[PDB]
Amino acid sequence: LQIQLVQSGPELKKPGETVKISCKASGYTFTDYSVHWVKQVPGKGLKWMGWINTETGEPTYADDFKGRFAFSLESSASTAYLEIHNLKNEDTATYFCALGWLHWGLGTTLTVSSASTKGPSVFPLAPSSKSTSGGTAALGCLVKDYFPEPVTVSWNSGALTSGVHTFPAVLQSSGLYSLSSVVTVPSSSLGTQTYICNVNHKPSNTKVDKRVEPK
Amino acid sequence: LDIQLTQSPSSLAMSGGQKVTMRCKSSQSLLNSRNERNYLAWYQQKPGQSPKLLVYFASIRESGVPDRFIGSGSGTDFTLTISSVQAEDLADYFCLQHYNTPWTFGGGTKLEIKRTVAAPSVFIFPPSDEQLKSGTASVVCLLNNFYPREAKVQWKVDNALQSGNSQESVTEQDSKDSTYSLSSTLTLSKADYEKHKVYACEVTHQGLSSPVTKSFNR
Repeated sequence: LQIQLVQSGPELKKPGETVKISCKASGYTFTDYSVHWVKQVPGKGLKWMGWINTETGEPTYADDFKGRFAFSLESSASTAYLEIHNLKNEDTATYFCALGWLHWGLGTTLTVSSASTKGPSVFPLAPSSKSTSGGTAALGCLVKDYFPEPVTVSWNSGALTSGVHTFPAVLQSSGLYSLSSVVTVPSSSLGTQTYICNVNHKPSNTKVDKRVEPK
Repeated sequence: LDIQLTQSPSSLAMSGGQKVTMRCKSSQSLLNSRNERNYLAWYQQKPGQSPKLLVYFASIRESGVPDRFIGSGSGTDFTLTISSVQAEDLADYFCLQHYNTPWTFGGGTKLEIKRTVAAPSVFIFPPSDEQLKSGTASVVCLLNNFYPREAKVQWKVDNALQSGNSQESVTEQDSKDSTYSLSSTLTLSKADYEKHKVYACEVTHQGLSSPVTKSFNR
């Protein structure tokens, strides 16, 4: 069996609010391993927050996390929870549940900000005689004016991955983010192949599919 | 006080096939006299992923981990070696002590891959009709699959060098060919965009014999 720790999705919260993040365990005996929580700040530094005993439900907190943090579990659902109350700017981070040192979950990205959520506008980057290098053409999608991070982009529902480049977002003076995703393909094939970018911004339930074709 | 883990070096650039040595020094001994085990683990965190266990109890390689990864050391001084580094080994590496609570982590070592010069392919993209309707024009210039990262991108509009209206973004290194890609985006109001005809990005890079310009006409 493959150990799986599925965590809840990216969230944006305002200062002072409460958030509850889940870690659902499958592929192993839940009561066999304690569940630890680790905070990774955007800078990538890691901080161990404490752990919860899955047999008894008893949590233990690291000193820095005694106050606004609560670990709990739901036995019947093999699920561990991290609840943070009175959220502060410094709580912005990715939070991992982990089976001690053995296995990390995929993490939950939390942003704490007074700014409103904003879904992206998605525009085609259309191939042409000037996005043509040798017999290679480039095309893509511009994903503009969203908040907060992150946003996911795929091509042809995951079927197109070769040569795909999805750029780190830039911060605009407006406080909104923007990025592009591009791909290179044969220029000879632009009339017969179909290229769709799939953009998902979970913090705003925005999903868009944009077909990209020569202008 | 808490056990402190010092990782060195904090960044390493190595070419494929070189031996990589990363160090983790603990303020306090991680050797459990009760177990003769060293309570240190090494992780690899590749771009955009969660940490993966490479080595546990200092020297025991995790199942599935390539044998080029070797953990060693004891007490206060530990080492993770990659006998022959591969392109896909591009990652942040960090150590974890779980000898005593609170568990603590090293600061990490970022492993970057050195490779031969690779020239960028350059492409330019006009703004879409949909966006212009909206009141803005984003013009994107793409530099694809190049090395090293050092590159100069200049925007010229009707032959006039632009300043102050563009932003660049560079990708993480590619895990297969160790190259970078870069985007430069020029953003104008629709009004300003329609004031000019020729939009060009000029790219300077050591893989190019001289600067390459890509352009279109509005």
